[PDB]
Amino acid sequence: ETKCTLKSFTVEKGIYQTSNFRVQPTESIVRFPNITNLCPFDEVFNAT
Amino acid sequence: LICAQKFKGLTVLPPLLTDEMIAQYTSALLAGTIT
Amino acid sequence: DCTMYICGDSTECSNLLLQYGSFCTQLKRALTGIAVEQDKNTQEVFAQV
Amino acid sequence: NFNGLKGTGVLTESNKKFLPFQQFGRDIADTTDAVRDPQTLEILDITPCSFGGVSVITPGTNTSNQVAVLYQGVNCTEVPVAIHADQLTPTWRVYST
Ligand SMILES: *[C@@H]1O[C@H](CO)[C@@H](O)[C@H](O)[C@H]1NC(C)=O
Ligand SMILES: *[C@@H]1O[C@H](CO)[C@@H](O)[C@H](O)[C@H]1NC(C)=O
Ligand SMILES: *[C@@H]1O[C@H](CO)[C@@H](O)[C@H](O)[C@H]1NC(C)=O
Ligand SMILES: *[C@@H]1O[C@H](CO)[C@@H](O)[C@H](O)[C@H]1NC(C)=O
Repeated sequence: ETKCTLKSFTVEKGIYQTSNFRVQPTESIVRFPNITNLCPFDEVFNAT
Repeated sequence: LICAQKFKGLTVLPPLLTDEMIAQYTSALLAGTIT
Repeated sequence: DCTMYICGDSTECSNLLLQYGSFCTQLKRALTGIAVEQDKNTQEVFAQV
Repeated sequence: NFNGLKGTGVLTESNKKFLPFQQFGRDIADTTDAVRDPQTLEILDITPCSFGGVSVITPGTNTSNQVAVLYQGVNCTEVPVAIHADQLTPTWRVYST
């Protein structure tokens, strides 16, 4: 990982700071408020 | 709290010389000049 | 650390930061030199004997 | 995605006490950090993931290839969790415990 950050194949002695270079692409969730507030669609669509 | 919200990639690295070793440095300086 | 500061955890933001590239390497390396100079400052000020 | 809030993070149970009307939550840096679950009305805290980087202690590549790794300030009873070492390759987990 510190070979990748320096972009060199030989690294001298000392302390370095590496990048992340690691990944774990996760899933997603979407929570939005409870749906209740129904419509009078049944009234217009269903009748006699 | 002081450094809580500022972990958006910013960090405050601690000094390499701690406060007690600097105290011994100053103690040596003061113990050499008085003798 | 740029990948954290300039934008939070996000794949495409880092992907497009790759195009800019070396500014970050120059910016991180700019601050480090400062930190090492601070340590050297304290070392040379206090450690005479 | 809560109530039109877009972001990335890890959600955990929180401790702050809101008001009956207040919903969001903002920190000093003016970013969302606490969000109330729309359906069941508790409070969840948002924390960053993916610890950005570590510091490797290595000698010259002339001598050898064994290295040490320093974690910045983290108490290491949870570095297997903080690093998320479970998903790492087995080579990394040598330096994880
Ligand atoms: C490895 O050793 C050679 C000869 O001793 C030297 O020229 C070179 O700089 C060294 N490389 C390091 C220490 O990374
Ligand atoms: C949504 O449904 C759950 C389960 O029936 C219920 O407990 C909750 O109260 C509903 N949402 C609202 C806003 O009432
Ligand atoms: C209308 O009536 C039909 C048959 O009775 C039923 O299947 C349907 O669910 C009702 N509502 C709508 C909106 O069509
Ligand atoms: C790290 O956590 C353990 C477990 O709570 C605790 O015993 C230890 O003192 C902690 N270390 C520091 C430096 O606080």
